[PDB]
Amino acid sequence: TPWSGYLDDVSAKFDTGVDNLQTQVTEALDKLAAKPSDPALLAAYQSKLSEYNLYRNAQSNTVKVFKDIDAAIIQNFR
Amino acid sequence: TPWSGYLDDVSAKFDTGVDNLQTQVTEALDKLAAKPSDPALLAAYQSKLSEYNLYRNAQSNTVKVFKDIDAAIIQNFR
Amino acid sequence: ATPWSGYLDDVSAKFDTGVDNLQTQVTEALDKLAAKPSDPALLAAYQSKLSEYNLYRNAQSNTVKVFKDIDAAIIQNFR
Amino acid sequence: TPWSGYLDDVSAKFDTGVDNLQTQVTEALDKLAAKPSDPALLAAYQSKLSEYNLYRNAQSNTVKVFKDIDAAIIQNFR
Amino acid sequence: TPWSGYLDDVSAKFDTGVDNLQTQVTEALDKLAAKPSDPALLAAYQSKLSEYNLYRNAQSNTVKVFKDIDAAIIQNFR
Amino acid sequence: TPWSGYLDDVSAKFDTGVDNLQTQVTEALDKLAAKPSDPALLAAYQSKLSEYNLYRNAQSNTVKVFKDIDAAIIQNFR
Amino acid sequence: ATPWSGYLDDVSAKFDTGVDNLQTQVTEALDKLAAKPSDPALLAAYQSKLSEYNLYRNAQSNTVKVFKDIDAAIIQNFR
Amino acid sequence: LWIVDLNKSDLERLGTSWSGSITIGDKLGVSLNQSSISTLDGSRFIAAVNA
Amino acid sequence: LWIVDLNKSDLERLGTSWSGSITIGDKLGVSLNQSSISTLDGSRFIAAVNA
Amino acid sequence: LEEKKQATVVSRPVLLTQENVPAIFDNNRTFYTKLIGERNVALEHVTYGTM
Repeated sequence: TPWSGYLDDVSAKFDTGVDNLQTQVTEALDKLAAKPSDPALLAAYQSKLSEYNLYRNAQSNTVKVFKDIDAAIIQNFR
Repeated sequence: TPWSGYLDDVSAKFDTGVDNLQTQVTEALDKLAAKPSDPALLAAYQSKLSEYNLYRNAQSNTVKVFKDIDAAIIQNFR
Repeated sequence: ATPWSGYLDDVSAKFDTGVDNLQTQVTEALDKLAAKPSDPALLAAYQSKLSEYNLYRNAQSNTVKVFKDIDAAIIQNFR
Repeated sequence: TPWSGYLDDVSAKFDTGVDNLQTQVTEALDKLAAKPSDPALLAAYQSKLSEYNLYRNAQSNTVKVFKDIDAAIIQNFR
Repeated sequence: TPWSGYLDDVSAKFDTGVDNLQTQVTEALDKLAAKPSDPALLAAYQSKLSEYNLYRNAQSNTVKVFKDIDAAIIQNFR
Repeated sequence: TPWSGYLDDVSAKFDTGVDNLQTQVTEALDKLAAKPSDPALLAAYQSKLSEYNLYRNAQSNTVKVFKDIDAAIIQNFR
Repeated sequence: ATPWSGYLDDVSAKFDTGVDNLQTQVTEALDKLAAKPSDPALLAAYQSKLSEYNLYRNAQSNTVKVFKDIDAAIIQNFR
Repeated sequence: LWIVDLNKSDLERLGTSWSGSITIGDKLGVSLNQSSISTLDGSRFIAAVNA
Repeated sequence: LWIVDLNKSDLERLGTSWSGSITIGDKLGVSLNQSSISTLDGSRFIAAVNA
Repeated sequence: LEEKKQATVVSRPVLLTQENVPAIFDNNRTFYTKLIGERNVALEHVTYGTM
């Protein structure tokens, strides 16, 4: 029912793309915090935190580019 | 009120994860200082100081990484 | 007597009244850390507080500018 | 239901590569502990511990190098 | 409250592996010291103290090796 | 064939330049994972992965420079 | 009146007034030790003093840089 | 103006799920109901229960 | 012009909160008013007193 | 593996209107389900809506 724009669609595609990563990173961080030195927990966490960093970067840069493609057209109506 | 941010809530995880290490280290050192030549005590202190070192490293590295994830997004509003 | 506040002032104030206490927490942290710089318990806390402060100020400024440019673009069409 | 990225795949390749080493090390230590003074046990553990150390290093360095590539490609969208 | 890390879990594995040596040596010492120059006592004492030395060395070296494996993995978080 | 632009042609020149690296780099990994402690394997993988790194960075930077030339010309049609 | 000092000046000086006398204690111990280099009680003192001085000067310079960046990011948005 | 809301619900789940894989003599890998075989070395099957 | 402001207030807080845990056989864990996993040495309670 | 499923959903909207007067009714609601392993606190939900 609520209104969602084109940029919301573009953004949402990533969220529904990375199905579970948001929960995986949280639980992997709690499992690490319980034993801050265990080679398997460190090796798991390094992966999940890296995947998260890349996900948030690609999402925000894409939305920025589309915003500029639109503003460049609206300017010509004048 | 104890206002805490996201980074604060991250950092606090490790403090609650290492339930007692902070006190344990201090006590182990307190007793070892009285009798430096007891190996049963040296062996204890080596382990506690190792645990402490690894805990403080992991904590400050994780906080640093989330700072960069946030700053990158903020930059794109313009 | 009391300040006239516009709209941008309201936007900035939302952040100022959002971080209830950080403004002073940062200063207290600094005071004690500077008193005893070699304590990792002090250091580990100050790092967090300072980072939160940086992000807060940055977001506040970037937001204000965007609203400024929307208003400017609308006003231009009056002519 | 799991979810895995590309760095996840790269990492898991090493785990599925070394079939059993993670159990082998734990059992070699397990028996050594019962008789620390035996040469055959010491000689076996010396090998396994080394294989394990090199395994974990090569894993983490590869995952970093890939993360550094992706982070440099995404930068060029904006 | 009696929190223990993974390095602790490893050290204690030796301490609970050599069931009694810590008391056995303490007894043999006092026996020998009470009536030195007894070949029966000297022969036993030599063995106990000799292997106690190996036990302590093996334990401390194992812990240091693990510590540096973890520190190396943590360094790649950044 | 599908429609391909000038930037696509430029991009593809690299891929078709490095005929086989795209897969050599994967086979090298599959082998090295089998015995992570073989220096003959490590010495090869280091090279392949360095080559891959330089390839992808040159690719992206070139694409961006041509995007900014075209955008600068298109701006003046008005 | 007193030489003009800004915010960064008043931040840097906080550390100096935090470590009340360290600046002297370091040179004192250094001279005592240089008087008799082979004395363990002097060596064990100077190790501690010099470590403290290093940590202090380092954390000072990093904090001043962070507070420069926070300002420059805001000033840029005026235009 | 009277506004009224009423809601009732019943939920029940019971039984077990079986899955797993076993290495047989360095001869064959066999697996049941794994959607992409994790191919654990040695053997153990797992039965997961909820009620 | 006269402006007057008067204020009075009275506050009291008093009592305790309890929580804790026990491990038996190392095979069954029991915990009391804990929103978190427990380290299973057990026999560990806290009484927080305010007055 | 063999599996079977059956589902059934009945909905009634009711609206009062005068003659010749246009009217609208609009509603939406969310239904949640408790995921397994409640220590692993999570929910799933869906929204149904009709106009």
